[PDB]
Amino acid sequence: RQAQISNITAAKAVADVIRTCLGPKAMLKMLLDPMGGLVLTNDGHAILREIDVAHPAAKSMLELSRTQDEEVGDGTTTVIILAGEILAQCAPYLIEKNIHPVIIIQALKKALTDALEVIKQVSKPVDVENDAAMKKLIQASIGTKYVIHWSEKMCELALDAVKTVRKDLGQTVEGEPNFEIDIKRYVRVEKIPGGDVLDSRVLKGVLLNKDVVHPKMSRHIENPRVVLLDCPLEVRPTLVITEKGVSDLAQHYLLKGGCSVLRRVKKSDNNRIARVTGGTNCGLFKVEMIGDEYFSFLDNCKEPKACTIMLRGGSKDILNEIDRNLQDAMAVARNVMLSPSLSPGGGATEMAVSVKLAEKAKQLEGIQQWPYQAVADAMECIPRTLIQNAGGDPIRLLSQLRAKHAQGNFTTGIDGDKGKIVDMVSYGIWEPEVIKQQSVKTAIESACLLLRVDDIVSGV
Amino acid sequence: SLRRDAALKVNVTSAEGLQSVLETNLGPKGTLKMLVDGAGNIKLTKDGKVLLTEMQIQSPTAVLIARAAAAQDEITGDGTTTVVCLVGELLRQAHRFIQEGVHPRIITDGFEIARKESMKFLDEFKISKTNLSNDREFLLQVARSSLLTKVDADLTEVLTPIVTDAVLSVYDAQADNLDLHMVEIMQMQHLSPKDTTFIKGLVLDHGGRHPDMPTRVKNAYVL
Amino acid sequence: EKISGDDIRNQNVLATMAVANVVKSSLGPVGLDKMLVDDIGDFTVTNDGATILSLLDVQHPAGKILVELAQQQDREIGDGTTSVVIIASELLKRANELVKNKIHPTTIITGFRVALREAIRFINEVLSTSVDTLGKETLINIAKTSMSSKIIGADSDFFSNMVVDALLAVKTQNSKGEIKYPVKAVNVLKAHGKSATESLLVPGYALNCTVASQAMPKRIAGGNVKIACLDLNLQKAREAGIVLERVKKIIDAGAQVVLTTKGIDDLCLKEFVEAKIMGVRRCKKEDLRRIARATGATLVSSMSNLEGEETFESSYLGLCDEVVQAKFSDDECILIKGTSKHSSSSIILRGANDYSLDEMERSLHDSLSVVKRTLESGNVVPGGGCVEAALNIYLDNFATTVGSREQLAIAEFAAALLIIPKTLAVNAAKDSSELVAKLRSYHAASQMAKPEDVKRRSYRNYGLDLIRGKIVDEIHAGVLEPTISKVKSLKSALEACVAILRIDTMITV
Amino acid sequence: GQIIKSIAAIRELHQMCLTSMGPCGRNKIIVNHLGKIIITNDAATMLRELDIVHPAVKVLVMATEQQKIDMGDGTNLVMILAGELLNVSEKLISMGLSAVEIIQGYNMARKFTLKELDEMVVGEITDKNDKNELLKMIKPVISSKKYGSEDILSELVSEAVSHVLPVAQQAGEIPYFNVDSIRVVKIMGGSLSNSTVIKGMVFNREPEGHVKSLSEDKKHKVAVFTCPLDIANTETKGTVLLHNAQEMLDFSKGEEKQIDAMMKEIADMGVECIVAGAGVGELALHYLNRYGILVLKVPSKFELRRLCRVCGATPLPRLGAPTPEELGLVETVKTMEIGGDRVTVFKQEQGEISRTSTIILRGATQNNLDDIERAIDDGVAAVKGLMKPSGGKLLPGAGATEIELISRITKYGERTPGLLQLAIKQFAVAFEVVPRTLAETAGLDVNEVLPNLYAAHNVTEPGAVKTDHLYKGVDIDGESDEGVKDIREENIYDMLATKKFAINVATEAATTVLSIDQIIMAKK
Repeated sequence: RQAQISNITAAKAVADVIRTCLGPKAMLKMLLDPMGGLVLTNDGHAILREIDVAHPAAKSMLELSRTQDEEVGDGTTTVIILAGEILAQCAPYLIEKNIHPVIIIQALKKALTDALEVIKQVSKPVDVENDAAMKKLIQASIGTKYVIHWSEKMCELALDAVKTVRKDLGQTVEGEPNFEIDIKRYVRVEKIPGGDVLDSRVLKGVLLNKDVVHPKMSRHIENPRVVLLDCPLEVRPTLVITEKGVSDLAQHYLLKGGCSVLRRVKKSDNNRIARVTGGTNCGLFKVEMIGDEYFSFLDNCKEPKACTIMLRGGSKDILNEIDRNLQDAMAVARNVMLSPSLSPGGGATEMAVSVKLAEKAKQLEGIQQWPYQAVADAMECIPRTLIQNAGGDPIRLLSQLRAKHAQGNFTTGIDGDKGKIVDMVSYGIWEPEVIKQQSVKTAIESACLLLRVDDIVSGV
Repeated sequence: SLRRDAALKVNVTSAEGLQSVLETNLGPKGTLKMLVDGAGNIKLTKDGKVLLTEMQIQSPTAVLIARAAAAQDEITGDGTTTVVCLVGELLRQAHRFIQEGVHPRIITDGFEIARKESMKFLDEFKISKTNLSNDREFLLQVARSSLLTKVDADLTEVLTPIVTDAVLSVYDAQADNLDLHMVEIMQMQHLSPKDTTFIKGLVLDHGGRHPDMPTRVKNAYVL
Repeated sequence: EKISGDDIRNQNVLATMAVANVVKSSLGPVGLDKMLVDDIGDFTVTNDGATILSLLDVQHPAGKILVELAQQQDREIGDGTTSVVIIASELLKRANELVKNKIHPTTIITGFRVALREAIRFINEVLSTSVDTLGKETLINIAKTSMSSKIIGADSDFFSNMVVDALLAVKTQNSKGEIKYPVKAVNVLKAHGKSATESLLVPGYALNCTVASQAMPKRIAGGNVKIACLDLNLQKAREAGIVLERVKKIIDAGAQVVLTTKGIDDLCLKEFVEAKIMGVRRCKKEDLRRIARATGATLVSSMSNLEGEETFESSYLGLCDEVVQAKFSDDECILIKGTSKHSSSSIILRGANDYSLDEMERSLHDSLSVVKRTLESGNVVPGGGCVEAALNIYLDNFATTVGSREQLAIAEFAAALLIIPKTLAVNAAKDSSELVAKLRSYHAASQMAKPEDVKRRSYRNYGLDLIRGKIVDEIHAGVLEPTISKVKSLKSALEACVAILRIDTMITV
Repeated sequence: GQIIKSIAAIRELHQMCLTSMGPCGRNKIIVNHLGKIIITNDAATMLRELDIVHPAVKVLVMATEQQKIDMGDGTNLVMILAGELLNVSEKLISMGLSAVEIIQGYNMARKFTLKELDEMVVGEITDKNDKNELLKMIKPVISSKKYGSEDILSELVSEAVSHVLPVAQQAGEIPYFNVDSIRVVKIMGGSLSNSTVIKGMVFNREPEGHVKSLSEDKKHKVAVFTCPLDIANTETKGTVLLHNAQEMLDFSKGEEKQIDAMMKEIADMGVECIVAGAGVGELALHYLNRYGILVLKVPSKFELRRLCRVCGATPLPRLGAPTPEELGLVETVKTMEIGGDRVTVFKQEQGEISRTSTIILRGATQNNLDDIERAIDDGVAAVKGLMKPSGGKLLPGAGATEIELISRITKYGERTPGLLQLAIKQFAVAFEVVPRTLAETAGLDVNEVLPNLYAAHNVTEPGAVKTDHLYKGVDIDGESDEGVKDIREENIYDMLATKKFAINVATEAATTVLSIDQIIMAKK
C-alpha cells in the first residue's frame, strides 16, 4: 500500500506548489537555478518545465501540461491542480478505508459523464455570428498586455483570423465535422516587416516572397493554373512553380508557352497549396509589391480552411509580441465556435458541479457513492484556492458560496479584485465551456492512470 | 495531514542584511566601502550599483535588488543606494503586519494605490525651473548634491566649476539635449588630487620630446 | 564465493516472489498497466506483461530462467505469458515448504512429471469442438463483450448474427482439409440508408459501384452468367481500332458482366447495350483481386501477351448463377450470388452517417480478430479458471492411486493451481477467497455423477465472470481458449520449475 | 501540532476498544505487579488495570466511569464514539475550521439528537417483571460479550430478578431493585445447563459442625452475634491464666457451666441458627451439636448487611441476650451438594421475601467462568434502568440506531445556515464507526454490507408516510446470509436511558479534548 501513497504524493507535491499560479491575482514565484539567474514569472507553463522531478508520476503530470497548453492558451495549472486534489481527497479512501483502486477508477468514469452534463446546463447560449460580440469575448485575452493600445485593432484582426480558418458545415448525412479547426498548421503566420497593424489583412492562400524570374512577363492572368512539382528544371498550364531553383535555360523555353516560372518554394508550403488548388478557379494572381518586397497571390473565391496570415507592423519587435498574443487570443475564440455556450468564471462553474454531484450521488445508493463526495470536495478547492489568494476567509466564504447555489443561480463566482461573493454575469466575467470540458475530462483521465500503477519497475 | 508551509522569514531577513550594509554609506555623511578581489584589485566606491557588480550574493532576494538598479543607472544615474533603502525598510514595516495575519495581496495592492496617489502629490510638490542660461549660479548648488556625497567635501569646491562648465560649454541654448560622450576622462599618477583642473580641448598621450621644441605657442594652426 | 544448503533455496523463493508481483496485477484483461523506469530517467506505459518481462532487469540464476521462459511463450503462442510465471512461482513456494517435511526434491520433480502426463490426459477428456450452435448462442457473446467499449456495442446484438453466420460458411478445406479461417475476408461497405439497425446480411460478394449510363438493364442472365475480370481498360488508349478489337473478344466470349479498372468509353459502351452486357467504370484494383478467388476467375494483366490479342474466352470466365442490382439508398451496390465456389459473403453496414460507420467498421475487424483466432483451432477449452479448478479436484482422488511419497507432491501441485483464479479476482475488486472457494464447491458435486454416465442437476464447466460479478459458464459467456495455448503453457511452466529446484549450489567469481 | 498527536495517542487505544464491543470481542489478560491475573471482557474494568501515561487519555477514562456508575451499560459505546469524534474533527481542525465553532457545532447537534430519541421509540416496557418479559432486555446485554451462553444465562438472570422484586405496579416513589441484590458465585465442575437459581445468598464454606442442616420447621430463628463464643470476662484485658493446679478445675469447669447456661437460653427461645462473626472456641461447638443449632461464621461485614434485609436479624454487641424483637426468620435452610461439593445455602419459601439473591454458576472452563461473573454484573445494572427516567422506552439496537441517526442529522444540516454545517455533517459521519466495527470484526467485506446498510434506512417510497422495513440492522452473520436481516426476529433492543445518557457523556468527553490546545506536564 506504500506504493499507492507514493503515487499520490508525486502529483500532490507538484500541485501544491502551483496553487498560487491560478487567477489574475496569482502570486509570483521564484526558482533557484545553479546559475546566478532566476525565474521571476508566475506562468505555470514556464515553471513546470524548469522543475526537476524524481518519481515518474510527476513526469506524467508534466506531459499533461504540455498537451493542455497546445489545446488552449490558459487553464494549464487548473488541470494539474484539479487532478492532484482528486488523489488527495481519495487518499484516505484508498488507504485507510481499504477500497479497491478500480472501484475508485470506475467511479471516476461515471462521475466524468455527470460532471459534463452539469456544465452544459449551467452554460448560457451565445451568438457566434455577431461580430461585435466576438470582439468582447476576445478582449479578455487582449487587455492587460502590450496590445492594449492596439486592442481596438487587435479585436478586428483576431476576429477575421478565426473566421478565416473556420467553416460552418453540419448535417446528419456525413456527420458532424466540428468545423475542423487547427491553429498550428493552418493558422500559421508569416511576419513581414514594415506596414501597418490596421492595414494588416488575413489572406487565404500561400504567400511567397519570390518574384518573376523574367524581366518582361504578364503580371496578371485571367484564369491562372498552379502546378506543383518536385524535380527542378535544369496540359498547357498557365503557371509553372518549382520547389527547387530553375536555370535560366528553362526560362525562355516556358516563355513561349504562356506560363510563368516560379522557383525556390518551401516544401511545407506545398501541402497548403493543394488546399487552394488541388490550378483552375484561382481568384487573383496580382504580384503587386507590398512593403518594398515583391509578393504573389495564390488566393481564390473559396474557403479551403488553409491560409497564411499576413502580419504587418511598425517593426519586427512589434510583430513578435503580436505573434504569441494573437495565438492566445484565437484560442479563446476557437472555444466559442466549438459550441454556442459560455460558462461563468471565478469558480462558479467549479462550484456548480460540486453542488449537483452531492445531490445526485445520494440517489444512486452504491459503492461508488463514497468517492463522489471526494470529487465534490475537489471541485470546491479551485474557487477556494482563489479565496486564499484573495485574502478572504476560506472557511466562511466557501460555506456561504455553497449555500447560495441551493437558492440562487449557479453563475455566482468569486471576484479577484474585490474578494467577496458576487455574480459573474452582471459584472462581466465569462469563460468558454471548452476549457471546463477539457479541465474535468483530462484531470480525471490522468488521475485514473496514476492509480493503475501499484509497482515501480526498475530496468532497461 | 498537510497544511501549507507558512513560507517567508527567509527573503525579508536576507533583505534586512543588505539594508544594514547600505544604510551606513547613504548620503554625504555616509562611508566609503572597500572591496578586495584577492588578485590585487582595490576599489573604493560609495555607489550602490558599482559595489553590487563586484559582490556575488547567493540569496536570490538580493539578486533582483541589484537588477532593479540596472534601469536606474541607465536613466536616472543617481540614487541607486536610496532605492535599496526603500526596498529593505518597506519589508521590515510589512513584516509586523504579516505576522498579524494580513494577506500580502492587500499589502501589495496597498502599495500600488499609494504609489498612484504619490504621483499626484509629486507633480504639486515639484518646482518648474526656467531653461535660461543664467541659472548657472543656481546650478552650482545643484551640482554640490552629487559631489558632496562621494567625497570628503574638500575637493567639492575644486570640482564644482569643472563639472558645471563641462556641460554648458558644449551645449548651445535650445531644447535639444546634452551628450556626455564628448567629455573624455584621462588620468595620470604621481600627483595630488587637488591639482585637478578643467580642460577645454582634448588631451593627447604621446608628446614631443626634444629640448628645442617651443613650450608655449600662441595662435597656431592645426594640420 | 560458494553457497549451498537452505540459503540458496530461500533465495530462489524470494527471487520468484518479486517477479510474480510484477505480473500479479497484469493478469487477465482486468489487469492494469505499470511503468518501467531506467537509469536514464525515461519510462514507458504499457499493459502487456510480456513486454515488461523483456525489459525487466533481474540478476539471479533462477530469475534469468523465467526471462527465457517468457520469450518461449511469445515466439510461439504469443499469449498467456503472465499466467505461466504465476504458476511457476507458486510451485517454488510450496516446494520449499516440503524441505522441513524431509521431502526429496527428485521425488518432487518426479511427482510433477508423472502428474503432468496424467493431467494432459484429463484435459483431453473435457475438450470439445464448437457446439451449442442450435438452440443456444456462443460466438454472439464474443463480439458483444469486445464491442462494449464502443457505441456499436449497443446494437452489437443484431450485428453479431450477421458476422457469425457469414464467417461460419467461409471455412474451406484449404490444403488437404485444413479448415483454417482466413485472416481477411468479408469486405465491409457503408451506406446512409435508414438507421444502424437496418443493416442486412448479403449471402455473397457485394461491390460498391454504379452502371454509369442507366440505359442498360440491371438484371440479366438469370440462369447462368459469366463475370469477366479485366484490369485493362476498354476506354480509348492514349487508337480507335485497338479498343474495338478488345470489345470484339468480349461479346464473342459471352460475358454479361465486364469490370474495368480505368473505365469504359462511350463508343465501346454502345455495343454493350444491344448485347445487354453490364459494364462498370472505375473499378477498384484491390476489389477485383479477391473476385478472382470468389468467382473462380483470374486477373488479366494485359491482352498484349505474346503476339496475339484476345481475352482467352472460357479460360478466365467464371461460373455464376445470377447478377442482380438491388436499389439502395445513398450509394447503390452490386449483388453477386451463386458463383462457382465462394463460401464467403459480404456485409453492407447501413447507418446514420459514415462518421459512426468508420468507427464501427474498424471495431468490426478488431472484434472479428477475436472470433477468427478462437475458431482457428478446432479443439478449444473453456477458460476463466475452468482448467485449474477442474484439475484441482481430480488430482485429489487421483493422488491416492500413485502414492509412495509422491502423493504429497501431487497434492501441492494441484493446490498450486488455485493462485490463477485468486489473483485474477484481485484486479476485479471482487473477493478472491469467496470466489475460489465457491468455485471448488460447484465442481465437487459436478464430478461425482460424471463417471456414472447419469446426471440430473450436475453440470460441468463452471467459469468465473468478473464483469457481472457472478459464476456462469464461460462457454456461453464467450470466453474460450485453444488447446495449444493451455497445453504448452502448463508443460513449459514445469520445465523452468525443475531447473530451479535442481540447483543446490551457486558459484560466482 | 500536539492536538493531532494527542488523537494519535488515543488512536492507539481506540483500536483496543474496537476489538471489545461486539460478539467477536475478547478479554485481555493483565498480570499485576503483585502476581495476580485479572481477566475480564469489559473495557471499563480494564482501564483500571492499565497504566495511563498521557493525561489526556484520563479524560476519557473518567468519562468511561460515568457510564458504569450510573447506568452501568454502554461503556463501550462511550469510549468508541468519543474516539471517532476526534477523528472526524481532525479533518475539520486541519481544514482551517476553528475548534471553537467545532465545539459549538456539537452543542447544536446534540440538542437536535436528544429531541429525535423520543420519536424513535418503537416498543415500551410495561415493567411487568415477568420471566418472559425480562428475556428481551437481558438478551442484548449478554450479547456482544459471550457467545453461546445467551440462551442459558437468560433464564438464570431473569429468574433471580423476579425473586427479589415484590408485586407492585405504577409506583415509582419507593425504589426496590438495588445493585447488591444479585450475587455471583462460582464452583469448579458441572456445566451451564445444570446451574440453578437461588432465592438467597449462597455460602460455599463448611458448617464446621456435626449438624449438617436444620429441620423443615417454618420460620427458623437466626441470630447474628458479633461477640465471639467464650466465657464472659472483663472487656479490658481479662486474660485467663493458671497460677496453680487448684484453680485449673474451677476455671475449666467454669467455662463449661457458663457457656452451657447461655446456649440453653438461646435454644429455649427457638433459635436454631447462630451467626458468629468472630472465632468460635472448642467448647462452644460441643454444646451446639446436642441442641441441634447450625454453626455459621461470616467474618465479612459486607455479607452481613444483605442478610439483615432478608430475615430481619440484627447483630448483637453482647452474647447471651436473644432479644426476640431483633431476631430474624427464615422459611427453609438446607445443606445440599451443588457442583460436586456439599455446601450450606440460604433460601426461602413464601414469607419473609428475600431482597437479595445469588446465582450459582458451573462450568469446566476457568477462563470463561470469570468472564460470566463479570458479564452478569453488567446485566444487574440493566434492571436498574427500568425506573422512572425513561425505563419503559426502548430503541432498536445492533447498529440500527447509529445508522438511522445519519438521515435525521443530515436533514438538519442544510436547514441551519452558517458555518455550523461543517460540524453537523461530520457529527453524523462519526456514527458510521459502530456498523463498520461490527462488519470488520465479523470478516464481512466493507464494500458489501456497508452500502446495503445505507440503502436499508434510505429508500424511495411512493408516499409521504414511511413504510416497508425500518427495522433492518447490522448482522454479524457467521454462517451465511444475503444482505441484512430484521432485528425484530431476535428482539434485540437498547433502552432509551442507556442510549441517551451515553450520547451526552461522549459529547462532553470529545468537547474537553478539542478544547485543550496545550498540555503542561512535569516529571515525577
